[PDB]
Amino acid sequence: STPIIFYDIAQRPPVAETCCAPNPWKSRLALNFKAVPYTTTWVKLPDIERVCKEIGAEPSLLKEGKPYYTLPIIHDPATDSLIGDSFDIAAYLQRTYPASGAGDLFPPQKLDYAVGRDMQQLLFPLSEIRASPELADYARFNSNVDAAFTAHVGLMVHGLPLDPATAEVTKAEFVRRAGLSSWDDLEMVGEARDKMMQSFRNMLGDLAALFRKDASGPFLLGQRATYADMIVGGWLRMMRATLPVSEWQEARAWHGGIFGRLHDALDKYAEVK
Repeated sequence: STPIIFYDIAQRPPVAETCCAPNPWKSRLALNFKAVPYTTTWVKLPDIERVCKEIGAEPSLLKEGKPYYTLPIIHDPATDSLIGDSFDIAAYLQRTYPASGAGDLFPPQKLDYAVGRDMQQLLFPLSEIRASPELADYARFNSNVDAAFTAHVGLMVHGLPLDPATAEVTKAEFVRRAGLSSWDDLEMVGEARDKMMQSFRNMLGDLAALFRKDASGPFLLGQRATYADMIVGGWLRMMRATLPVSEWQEARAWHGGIFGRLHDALDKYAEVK
């Protein structure tokens, strides 16, 4: 009678079928993989706040210097811990339940994606803190993947669920906030969308190199899943929920079908309990 409480973002009813926030999906995949009992509290919030909690920039390494929590949040009665931030949640789960579920979320592996892309901050660090060894490669991958998908999030904006009673009003505030004239701008249509789609496909191409290397299965380590697969997998769950049907089908099929097969392989961990 003490399961983990998992705070997730309520979308449109039925909340279990419409959930689309990428960071909560990452943690949900990790929780299901670890087979640790949890229950979901579905947080209701107005448009704009919900968009902000869903995507939208973190305040700007170690939680011992962060006074804040982003969603998802877990309360674990077993240790009376309260943890925000998907990455800290995955780390906590593996530290606290190392032998439970499907195995180890964080085995040693090479995550050579976007190496050197952060050169400006390596020369000029915003903090000499954290970089918790053993996890440093996974934390860097999480940061880089998040930045790469966030650079393409305009493709998913049309599909971000809005309350039909406030939708028109919130649409009219986002435009204005931006110096724009239409919701068609922002939402992205026509040539700007075509160019973003091509960029997105190129971005997934670089990411796909890592999932190609061990071709014996869809995960980075072949048939063995890790948290790094779930970092990407959470964004795929958001894409599935928010891209137009035709565009999700194209993206599933780019690069010989790599991300389609990864998405399908994560189905076993994707139960919305």
